[PDB]
Amino acid sequence: SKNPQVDIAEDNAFFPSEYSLSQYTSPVSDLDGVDYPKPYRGKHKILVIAADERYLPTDNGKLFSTGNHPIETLLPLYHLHAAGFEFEVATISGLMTKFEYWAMPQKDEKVMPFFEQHKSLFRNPKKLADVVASLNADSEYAAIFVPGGHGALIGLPESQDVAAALQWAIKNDRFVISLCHGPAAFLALRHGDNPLNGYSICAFPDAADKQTPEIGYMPGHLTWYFGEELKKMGMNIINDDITGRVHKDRKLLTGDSPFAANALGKLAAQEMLAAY
Amino acid sequence: SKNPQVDIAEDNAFFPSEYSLSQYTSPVSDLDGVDYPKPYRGKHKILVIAADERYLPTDNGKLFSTGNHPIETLLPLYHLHAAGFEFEVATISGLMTKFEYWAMPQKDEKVMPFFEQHKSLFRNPKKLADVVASLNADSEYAAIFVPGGHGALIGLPESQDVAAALQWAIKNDRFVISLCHGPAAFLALRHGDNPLNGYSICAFPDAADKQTPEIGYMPGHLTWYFGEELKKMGMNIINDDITGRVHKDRKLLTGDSPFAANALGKLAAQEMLAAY
Repeated sequence: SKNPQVDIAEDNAFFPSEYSLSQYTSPVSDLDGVDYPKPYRGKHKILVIAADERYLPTDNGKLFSTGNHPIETLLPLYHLHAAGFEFEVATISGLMTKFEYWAMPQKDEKVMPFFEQHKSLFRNPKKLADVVASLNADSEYAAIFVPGGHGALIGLPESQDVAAALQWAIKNDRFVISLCHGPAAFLALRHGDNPLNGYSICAFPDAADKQTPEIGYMPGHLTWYFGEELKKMGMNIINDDITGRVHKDRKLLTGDSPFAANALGKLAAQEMLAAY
Repeated sequence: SKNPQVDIAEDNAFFPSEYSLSQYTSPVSDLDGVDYPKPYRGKHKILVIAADERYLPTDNGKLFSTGNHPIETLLPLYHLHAAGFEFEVATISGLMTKFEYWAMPQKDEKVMPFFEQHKSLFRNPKKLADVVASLNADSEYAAIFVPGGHGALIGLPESQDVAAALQWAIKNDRFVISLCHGPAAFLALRHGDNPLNGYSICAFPDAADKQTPEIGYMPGHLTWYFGEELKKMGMNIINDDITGRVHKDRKLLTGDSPFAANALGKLAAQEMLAAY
């Protein structure tokens, strides 16, 4: 079935079709290379900038019931966690993180407990402007993580706060991690001062969510395409399709989809393990 | 069956009898009041001083296969974790933590994942002397946790390092948490300078492990009784029996057995949540 599914909680909102839900999600994740015997004992923690809105408006007025992608959020954080790095969630507003539970790997003996044990952190997130105002060369963060999910497409791309946050990190030689539509957040720098210019990155292809609606993943088409906007902001998007590969470009680690979440996690842990 | 059980790994070592193993352990724990919506976002982490030796010598030459008690180690750490506080394990030697796996709640859907996700921290612990040498009024610890298990009876009670560590905490108004035979570690102050003098505490009763061997919990009797030694060091031990109750005495939070692990955890989280 490729028909979008009603989300009774909102006026004209829809979840992904049964066909696509089984096409791109699973009751169990690919969590894999969690081998880290010499864990980081420092004090630096990953800063996770998440989405506080679940509904994204499409071309036909219907709302898309999205949010942050669990796999893209939890797999990386899982590896980074087991590697000794703790994480602190923040939202532009401070409202709770909005997840796409339809892509949550219920029935995963490792990912769910991990989630349950850090749920409060997403539920009672910090307001990004508070975090930003305390940012100094000594801020103990080590990296900013912007997880995927169409939710990242709302809010973050026009946030003066996500901008500052990012400029602070690249300025202070910190890592920046992201995947799926998360880089759409980098668009918050398009209005002058873009320390993320000539950086190569791999994200979700515009051509991908150009067609996904043809199978009901979305109740309609996107109002715009973040991919080409990044191209105009001077960033290089490696992939033109969905391949599940991840790329490293001097502290900038990224992936193109739920398919690259595990690899992006290993790449992150192993790379920061070395830096710290 | 009250007969001690051979531990083929050591010369004349024995695990607790089947009767006592079912008397004092369970495949599932009492982990309970894990309700913490406003978690600590600071940087202070609990400092866990654990045992690096598994075998304790008894009155009859037989070795007792003990170590750190999982429940007394993991329940408190579980609550403190979900409350936003991270922990860092240390051993006098730096050798891996030695647990009493015969008391590990295999089959516990929450405690085992928690364990698995922080196993490395116990496996590759830090050497307490290294931690001590960096201790200053700014050390970001907030509390020192000395978990129970007869393992705490070996090494720690004569450690110049556990002593310094403890003096540093009470001096710097930090918390000190412990249960079972863990307070036996406080005996490391008996030789002058005991900021733990007139403090009341509840621990495992001498009379308890005076009789436990009568059912095979231990292959023999203890070479000495830490309980009375604490009494002589000027500390007040509330309980005279095993009751599973926990006590608070100005930053000193303690419990008397595996039975008080959950409560000691709630008391710890809730009390530090307030201090931080």
